[PDB]
Amino acid sequence: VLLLDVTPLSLGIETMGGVMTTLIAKNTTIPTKHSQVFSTAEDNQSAVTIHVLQGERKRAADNKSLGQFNLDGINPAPRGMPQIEVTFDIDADGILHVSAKDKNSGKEQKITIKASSGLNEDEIQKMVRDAEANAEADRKFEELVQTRNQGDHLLHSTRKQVEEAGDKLPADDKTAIESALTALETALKGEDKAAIEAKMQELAQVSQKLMEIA
Amino acid sequence: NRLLLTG
Repeated sequence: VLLLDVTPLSLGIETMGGVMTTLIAKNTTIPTKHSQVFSTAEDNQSAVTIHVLQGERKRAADNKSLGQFNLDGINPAPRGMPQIEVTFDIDADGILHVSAKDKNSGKEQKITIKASSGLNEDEIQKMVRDAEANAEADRKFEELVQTRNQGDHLLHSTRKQVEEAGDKLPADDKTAIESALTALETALKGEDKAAIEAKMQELAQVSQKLMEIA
Repeated sequence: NRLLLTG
């Protein structure tokens, strides 16, 4: 055949740290359906926000928002535990159905997005061009977010571990850990990946006894 | 690893 219908740009959702994660790649023939299981970004979350995105950039804010919805009623649990199945299905008339369902609670939400939604032909060409011209900066942003998400989880794990080790943790180590936490939290806000990793290292250095308690 | 969603 010399012609067929595709979805012209990648579709997916925003994940922890403001990244676009793709569920359906650009130029995939329609109809088509793809699912992926996600979890929660922090301990004790009872909801997730599904922000639907069209485009080829790694920063979620640089793609086109198609809409969003919340999935609520998740039993609060340790980060990474809930299994949230997200499904994107585009039918033959180009209408996109996105759903998310929490396996444990059985709660589900969805949205329907009309086929005329999203970017037009010139914006599609520009999105492809801009992704190409900014490829190196986007890979660097993805690397930074990976390191921020690890630093963020180490910040929360450490505070939890300080808690679990009440008085067992010497007073002076608590003080040193707390200062290193502050420094890590500051580095996470910046955009220098090595600086964040360096603060995680410095925190590991004062956490030796904290680790022994575990 | 598994990707994560905020609240």
